Amino acid sequence: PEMVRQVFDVGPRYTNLSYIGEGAYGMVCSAYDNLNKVRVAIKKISPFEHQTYCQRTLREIKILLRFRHENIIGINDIIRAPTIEQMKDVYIVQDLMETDLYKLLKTQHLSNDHICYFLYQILRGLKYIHSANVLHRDLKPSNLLLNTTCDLKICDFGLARVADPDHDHTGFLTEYVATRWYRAPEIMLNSKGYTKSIDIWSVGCILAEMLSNRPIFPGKHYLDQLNHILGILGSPSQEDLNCIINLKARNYLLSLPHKNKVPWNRLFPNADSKALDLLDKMLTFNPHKRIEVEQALAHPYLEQYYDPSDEPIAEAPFKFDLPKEKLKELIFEETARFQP
Ligand SMILES: [N-]=[N+]=NC[C@H]1O[C@@H](n2c(Br)nc3c(N)ncnc32)[C@H](O)[C@@H]1O
Repeated sequence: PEMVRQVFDVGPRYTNLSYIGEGAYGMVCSAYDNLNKVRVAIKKISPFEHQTYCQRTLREIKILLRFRHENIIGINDIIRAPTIEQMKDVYIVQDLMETDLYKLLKTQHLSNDHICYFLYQILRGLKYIHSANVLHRDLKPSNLLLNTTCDLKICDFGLARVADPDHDHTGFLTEYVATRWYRAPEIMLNSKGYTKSIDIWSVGCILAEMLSNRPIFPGKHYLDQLNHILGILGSPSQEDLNCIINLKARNYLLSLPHKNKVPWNRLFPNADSKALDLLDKMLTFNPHKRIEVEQALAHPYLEQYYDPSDEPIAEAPFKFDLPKEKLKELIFEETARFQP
């Protein structure tokens, strides 16, 4: 098998490999697709030793194979051994994307037109995801891929879940949903992250980050995150507190000194006022008052792009959400369509 930086066993269809990046149990390379005569991205995944890894791998594969949308990364092919016994790794082949929003924001200032276009594409993809009754649950710049013409595709559904609002409530300081900086305040207070509003919060954080090239709520650790959120939004209203029945959560908030809201236009003096209005509606403390994806698409900031007839929804929503060996068998089965 061809080697990179580690076995990268993808031939003969895919050749001329170039290292792109790595992970805890995989590696990403670019490669030439000899059938389609174009270069592609290939992700090597080696999840079989660990149950949790098998879970995330199965979620990613099952969701992406079922979704078909311009703003969601597709799976073009899956490479693996012909038998379960011989299967040690799985390679997911995808469209080759020039960069991601994390990398881009490290060195590039976005024009207002780019911010608007990117946000439109994120929400368009998210509308489809939510219409399938699915929560992405880890939206952040590194999970937004971009090609050389700024087409944006949402990736990494390994942490996704089927929405379950009737079972969202939980206690204080227990939950661990999303990546820290993109995590909604309620995750720390009383939410398991089983409602669509969790994703809208993350999009708001991404919007803020596009406006300034710095994360808006840069918590230094899990417990610090709420400090940053409240430091900008200010103290929640009585009405918003009244919505939190859990006493540990409500009393924590009541114990804090009063904090004033910091106006968005002071944080972002160069920003389009319509962007800031939308930002405020996504970064609303009360998840019940928080703007929903279809409302966000219809906001004046996005008027140049908005067209509900060209913002498709899923044909077939997911209706509902085991040892690593069953999981391996399921991954083997889910990937069979691509054999030989
Ligand atoms: N592990 N992982 N490696 C992370 C690197 O792979 C990059 N990457 C991913 Br994930 N998918 C990609 C794709 N379809 N095309 C190009 N680069 C990609 C990503 O931007 C990051 O740089």
